[PDB]
Amino acid sequence: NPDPNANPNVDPNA
Amino acid sequence: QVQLVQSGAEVKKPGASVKVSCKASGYTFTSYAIHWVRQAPGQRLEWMGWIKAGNGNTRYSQKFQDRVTITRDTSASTAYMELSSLRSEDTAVYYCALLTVIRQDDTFDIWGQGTMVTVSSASTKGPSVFPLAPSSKSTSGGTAALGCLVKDYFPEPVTVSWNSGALTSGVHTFPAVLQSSGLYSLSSVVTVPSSSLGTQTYICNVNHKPSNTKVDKKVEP
Amino acid sequence: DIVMTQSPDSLAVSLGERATINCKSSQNILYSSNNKNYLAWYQQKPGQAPKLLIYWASTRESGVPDRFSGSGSGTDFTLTISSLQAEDVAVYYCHQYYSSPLTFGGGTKVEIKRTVAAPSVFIFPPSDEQLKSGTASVVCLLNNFYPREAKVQWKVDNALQSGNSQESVTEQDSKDSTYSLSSTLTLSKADYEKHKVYACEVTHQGLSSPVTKSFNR
Repeated sequence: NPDPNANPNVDPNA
Repeated sequence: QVQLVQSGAEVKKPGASVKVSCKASGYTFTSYAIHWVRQAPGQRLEWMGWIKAGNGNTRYSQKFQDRVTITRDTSASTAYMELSSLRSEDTAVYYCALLTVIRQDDTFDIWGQGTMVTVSSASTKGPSVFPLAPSSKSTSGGTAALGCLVKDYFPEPVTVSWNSGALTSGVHTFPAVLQSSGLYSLSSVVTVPSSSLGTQTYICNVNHKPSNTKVDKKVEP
Repeated sequence: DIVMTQSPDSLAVSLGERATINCKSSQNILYSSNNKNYLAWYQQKPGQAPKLLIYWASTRESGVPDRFSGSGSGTDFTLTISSLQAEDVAVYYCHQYYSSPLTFGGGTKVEIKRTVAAPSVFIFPPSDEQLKSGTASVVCLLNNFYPREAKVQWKVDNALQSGNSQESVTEQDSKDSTYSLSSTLTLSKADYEKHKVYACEVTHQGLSSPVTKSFNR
């Protein structure tokens, strides 16, 4: 799974 | 018009510390995460860490996690990066960036202009500017060269414009070279019609911010 | 830690032909839960900060020309520039944001192949001003030429100089794709005034015979 705190600026759903 | 604006170039001694500011304007400062990315001479982009500008919370790369400190001041819309126990390998350009702000409401990506940090015991020195004078005489080709030699400065960089930014076409500002003496030197040239010489006015604007030297030199044939 | 490996490290194509840049992640960066590959492409032109072109491996950033397209999936990705413009000269990076730490590739320097162009040669004597301070800097300029390789030889009263000069060449021009070169010869004032004829001799692919620019002190 992606680490969603790799870059907090990324919203993975859009 | 979303802008990130970093503090000027610095020279710091081995083992010392450096602090680089990153002023972020044009958007809600607490909304996004500001990252710090550096790039060594001839080397790749290297992520160092981010800070959530609202939270104040951080993540640092493992490589830097015992040496780097990222802070923010919301009232001053400013992020800061501090790097301790400097080594010459840390000589680099440091950037702040709003990296990949991905949203359905616009995806954007915005970098600072970058900050040159030189790790060196050597002193700070302002450059001398000398004219690179053209010939007013009329040739079978019709074009003259002119310029300014920007000589004996440390650390990098220097910035050069012509006529307060009015003259960009034809301009060549060369990468500085490190002289045997330890000081940098570069030249900035431009090619113009020979007719413009006696009439048009040419001034190189030289700014070396680590020594707060600012020189304007009118170059005459 | 995901490492990013790009190939080739530099390529040179003539204007209007495609530039193909490849990038591999050491691990998968496809998220099967949302079917998105966590890859990005940046173009970084000399003196400037990187600029985003592509995200989610294949979505174009607002404002990016259509000749820029990204493809691939999982662990193999490619930046394709369908018709290389003069101004596309830069180093290009791929970038993963699947896992922390965020990492970039090593860069692909993308440069234009074009026809030969001889340089324009100019020689600058040192200013009187500088000579007050006891040093002499003689500058030879080669302007907007191609290919990049050039030979500058300083001759002083027709004696070939060695060890006493420094060169620097600009990046490739974003309009006509040429290069310009500086050669600076530095002498003490005493070594300057003991000679008369100062000359740089330029050899280059564009000059069937080398070009000598000269002055008398």
